[PDB]
Amino acid sequence: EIVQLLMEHEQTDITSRDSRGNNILHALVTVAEDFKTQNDFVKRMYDMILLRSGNWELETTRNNDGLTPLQLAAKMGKAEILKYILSREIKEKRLRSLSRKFTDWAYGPVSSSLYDLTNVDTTTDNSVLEITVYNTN
Amino acid sequence: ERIWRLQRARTILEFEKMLPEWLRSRFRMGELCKVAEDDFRLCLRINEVKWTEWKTHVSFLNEDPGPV
Amino acid sequence: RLKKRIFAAVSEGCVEELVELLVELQELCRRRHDEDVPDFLMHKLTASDTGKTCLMKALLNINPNTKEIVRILLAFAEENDILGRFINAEYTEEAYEGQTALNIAIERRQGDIAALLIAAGADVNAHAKGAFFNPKYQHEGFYFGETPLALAACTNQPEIVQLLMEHEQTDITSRDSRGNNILHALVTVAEDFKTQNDFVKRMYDMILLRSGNWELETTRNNDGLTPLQLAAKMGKAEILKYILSREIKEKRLRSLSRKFTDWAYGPVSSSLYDLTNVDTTTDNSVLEITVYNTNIDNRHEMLTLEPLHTLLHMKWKKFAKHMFFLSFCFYFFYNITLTLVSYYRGWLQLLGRMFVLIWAMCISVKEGIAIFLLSDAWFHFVFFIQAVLVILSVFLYLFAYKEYLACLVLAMALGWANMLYYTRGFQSMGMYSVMIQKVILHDVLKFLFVYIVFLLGFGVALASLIEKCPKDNKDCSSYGSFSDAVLELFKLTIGLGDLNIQQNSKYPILFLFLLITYVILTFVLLLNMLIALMGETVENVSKESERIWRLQRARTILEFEKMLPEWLRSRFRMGELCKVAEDDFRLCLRINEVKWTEWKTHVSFLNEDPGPV
Repeated sequence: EIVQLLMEHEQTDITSRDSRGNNILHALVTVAEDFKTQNDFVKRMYDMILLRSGNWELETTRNNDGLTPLQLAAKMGKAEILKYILSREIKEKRLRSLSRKFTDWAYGPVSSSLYDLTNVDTTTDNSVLEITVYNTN
Repeated sequence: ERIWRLQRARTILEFEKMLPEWLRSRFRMGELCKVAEDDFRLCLRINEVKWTEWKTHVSFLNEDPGPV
Repeated sequence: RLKKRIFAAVSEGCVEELVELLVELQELCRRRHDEDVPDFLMHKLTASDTGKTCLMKALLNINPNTKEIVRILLAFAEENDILGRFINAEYTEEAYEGQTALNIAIERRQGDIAALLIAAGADVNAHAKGAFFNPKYQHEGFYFGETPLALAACTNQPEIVQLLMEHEQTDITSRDSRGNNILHALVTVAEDFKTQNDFVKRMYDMILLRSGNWELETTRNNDGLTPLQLAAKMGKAEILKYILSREIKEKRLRSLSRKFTDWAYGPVSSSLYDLTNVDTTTDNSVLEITVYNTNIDNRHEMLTLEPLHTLLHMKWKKFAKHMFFLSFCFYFFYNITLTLVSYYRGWLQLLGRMFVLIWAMCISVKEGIAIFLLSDAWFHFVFFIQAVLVILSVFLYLFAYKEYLACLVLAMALGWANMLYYTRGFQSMGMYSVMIQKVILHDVLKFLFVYIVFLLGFGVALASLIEKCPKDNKDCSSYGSFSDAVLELFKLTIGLGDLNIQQNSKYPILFLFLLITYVILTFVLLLNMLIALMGETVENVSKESERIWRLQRARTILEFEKMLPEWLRSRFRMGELCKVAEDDFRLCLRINEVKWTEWKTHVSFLNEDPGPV
């Protein structure tokens, strides 16, 4: 409720980067320990905050470490939040762009889902897959 | 298995790092798709069969449901 | 211009008013034409590229106001007398051929629109015969028997199935391009319980009770199979359990049942299963189909069904036990005569050689027929190798060759190893032998490959250290030849060798170090094969052993039944003839059951007097 109130207020800046560089979504990624511990509220607030701002700005920002929240949820061992991010089927036709999982055709039980590979494939530097594989921490 | 598949991923990415740019561009996985009007992006196609949840498919890109 | 406007207004459906004005503009355009008005109106209202109509586009793209849009489209078509030619149109595309608006509305769970279209003169027998609907690969399409009815049945839409069945024009016996009727399609679409939640069984029951006839289960597809045989060839177990066990309560539809209770006095009840196309009397029966295919990997769930299981037990109790023991005795005497010959190598020898040459030809012919007809068949290959070696040895014995004896014992030593085959009879020994087979296939070869490469790696090393010559004494030169060194290492892993510091080498310390490392690596390798064995066997060799053993037993039982002649089959023909319903006499199988949990009044029963007679 307070998040709705803070977001509704005009003076609020959702893109506010703190001293560490982390915006709100980075912070939620740092605070996403597990399911058995938290009962999975961080995922819902990620969805809420990102749908209240229909833009790619927040997931596009890089912290002072040089990482998007997608890359941070991989460098840090946050799996539920990453499963949410990499698999998104948004129903609202207005906010269809923010999705990363798309169903280009389904005739019945069959459905061909269409995932996205912008910063996941190894084309870009320090992608998600390199981050997952090349760390033992 | 959890260590084996992980070593395999490491080796696969190592060999992909060994290659030159043009063979990467040849073996570049994924297909370019128009997800939404004015957006063209790389994507990966995965076919799924689900019997438990029935619904009307409102959200979909291609009107003609088939491979092309 | 106009056409794109119509299709876009139908897809988006922002308002039916801008559709009404647009259709009025199209009426104004059409009023100019005197004749050929329907054809032009369709061509302007239909996409000629794919054969897609505005009604189909409106249906594909669902929105809350679609019912109104559809009504508007239908009333317009009725006004200009194109309704029948308008609804029943279909794609000219190669992949989407036959797809109509009705299949689309059924694909998207629209019950009211389907009723409106059927009432408006829609073709309910529209066959969607295309590459998408009749694919080669499962990921590229969706097969549902190529009809609206079967589509509604497979997608769990029972109200529409009732509507399609109630309509007079509908043909339930409609065979598609593949030959499959609706029940065949339901059999192809019955993956499992955990995946589907068991709706296909209910729709099978519904559709077969709505048509009180044997027609549907009697039809054969172009592959030459009834749905009963197809649910067995394909690995569909829930649907088959339903079919083979049917207790219908309705006295009118009693004939369609296959499970009958001829008497029950209380918890006791003698159920009476049916054996028309299940027993091996008819060609390609259910039981042959279940047993003689490896493609399924579900055959344990298939054969634990009741009539098949009891048939196999009865066929064992009657004749297959005796034939198995008999073949065991023949092979026993055969290999014992072979051993007497090999140990004592004229009259008894000649007679034994004659009997061996006689029986080996029989085994060779059986193995050749079995291989031509074709890890379950390894035994046949090994028997064939044995018979080949034996006949070669008996051939070479007449001539003055020396290598006959090498051909002899290598069969004999193999022959006893084949007696493991006949350990399949005993349950304990059968599971034991199948465990030997699975272990020698899975785990031991891993150990042996690593051990062999370690032998061939350390042996050349230890031999190279002995590059110094024997210097007038071969006994000083141990590990000299590569073969001798490998042999000493094979001694050493067991405990037979003689570990010792070498005197003929230049670096005895390195020799000893390599040899100790060899021992330790062999030890840890043994330890790890033991680990992986213990890890994989739990819940595998306890279950999969029996699941393979009973399956081999079913295969052998049916093999021996195939060996017999017609008259002994007619003698041992299991089952008793019974009158299930007035004018029906059929083979059946009697199974007595005792059930205490469910109490009820036994209304449905054949014999009034509840007792054996």
